[PDB]
Amino acid sequence: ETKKPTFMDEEVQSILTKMTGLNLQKTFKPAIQELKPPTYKLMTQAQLEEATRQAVEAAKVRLKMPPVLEERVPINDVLAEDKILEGTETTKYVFTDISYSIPHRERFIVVREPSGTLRKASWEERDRMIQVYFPKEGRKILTPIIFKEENLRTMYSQDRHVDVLNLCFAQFEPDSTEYIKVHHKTYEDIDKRGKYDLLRSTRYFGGMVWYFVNNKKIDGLLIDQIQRDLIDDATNLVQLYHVLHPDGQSAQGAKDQAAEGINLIKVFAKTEAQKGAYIELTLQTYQEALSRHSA
Amino acid sequence: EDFDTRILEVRNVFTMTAKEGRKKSIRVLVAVGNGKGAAGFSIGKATDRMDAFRKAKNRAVHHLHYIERYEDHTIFHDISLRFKRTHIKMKKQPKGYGLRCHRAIITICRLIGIKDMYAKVSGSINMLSLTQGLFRGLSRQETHQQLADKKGLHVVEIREECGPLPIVVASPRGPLRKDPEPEDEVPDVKLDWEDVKTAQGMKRSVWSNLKRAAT
Repeated sequence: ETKKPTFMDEEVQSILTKMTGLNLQKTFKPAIQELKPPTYKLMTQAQLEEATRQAVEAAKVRLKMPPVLEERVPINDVLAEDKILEGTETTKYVFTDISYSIPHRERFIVVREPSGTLRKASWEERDRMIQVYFPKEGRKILTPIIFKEENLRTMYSQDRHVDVLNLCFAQFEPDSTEYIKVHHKTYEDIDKRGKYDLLRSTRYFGGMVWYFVNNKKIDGLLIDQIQRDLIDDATNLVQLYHVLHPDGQSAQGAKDQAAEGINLIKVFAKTEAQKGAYIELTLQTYQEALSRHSA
Repeated sequence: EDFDTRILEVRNVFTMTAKEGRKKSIRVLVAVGNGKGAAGFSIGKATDRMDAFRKAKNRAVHHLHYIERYEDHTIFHDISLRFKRTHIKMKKQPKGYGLRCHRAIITICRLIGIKDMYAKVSGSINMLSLTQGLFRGLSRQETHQQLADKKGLHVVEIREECGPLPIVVASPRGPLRKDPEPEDEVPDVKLDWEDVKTAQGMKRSVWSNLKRAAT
């Protein structure tokens, strides 16, 4: 009938790509790593504009958003219950199929318990076993302690939210419960302290917006976009909100009033926004400065 | 007060004299510099070692060179020159590389203000030839702005730590050429077998890449 969009829809990806932004100085920030002497080229204005265009293409690859997945369902499947083996072993066996050319989500990883039951390894056992035999750079078999609540607040205090997300992306699978719990705790710390600029020009901005829109908490981000004269992004945010909540007070108000542009933010501020007063004021201020520039 | 003085060589010179036989004098080589590109050297001669120290250091500040530094820490490009029989090959290096050079070059580089450089001295290791050979090579280095002005093109720096981002380091002050620089499929530049032997891994030396104190 009428399906609500997914994170990977071309319309949603386009909206989130623009709201993210592309800053070549931030996207290609100098990395603190082993250095080599740089190379130099003599370029004309055209050769330079081409090199800058190629850098923009390389950045749009580096800003490719990771897909937003739902939490994976625990694996609880028994393959066999050989009771004759009950009490013959004290430790369980984990068997991993290490055939090279198999996707890791299709690899049979089974566990023979001391009770004699042959069962499929749990999601946590699978990710641990795949790291043992197919070690991925940046991933640890044992969960790093940085992901404890006490250590994440330290990283948030330093405004290292992007490092937390880079660390979480490297350690946990996108549908893991640890991956989602960390991202949500990071998105909330940004919403509480208004640190939305820390994720602009990164591949994590879209997932953050997706979280706010689905949880109906875009008031903080909408104010941040207006205070920065990003009304094109602020207007797209209210449109993405209406697209994902079509049967809502704000979406109807926009239909009844045929609102467009800045008017959408006014409709949203009155009907559904929690901080409706702070948005109208923040929006009023913007219209003034725009009139001063016009005059 | 802004200048520091360093000794590079103290020699006892012996002169045979018509009536007094072998007499002993002192020849001293000292270098001066302020750590911000201004550096020089002078020879001092006297019967006493401390009078020679005075002459060289006072004279050196009237023969100062200005040395161009890339980002105030290294040289602008690799420098390979010979002065008489002393060969000096210097390589531009990134920050944190330190001064991995002949001890005299290290001393001179601290006076100039160079923090990161590799140098290899071959042939005659004559302190005076090395000093004036080093200052001759450091005083004739073309900066990025000079290269841009000479060729009327942008000088674009590609850093692996910054990925494909093109960093314009220098642009010509005059008009900007419209014709690309010719792309010679193969450059006819002379190479150092030591550099090539290293790049290929065929250079094995028990003395290279040894752990040393911070310089």
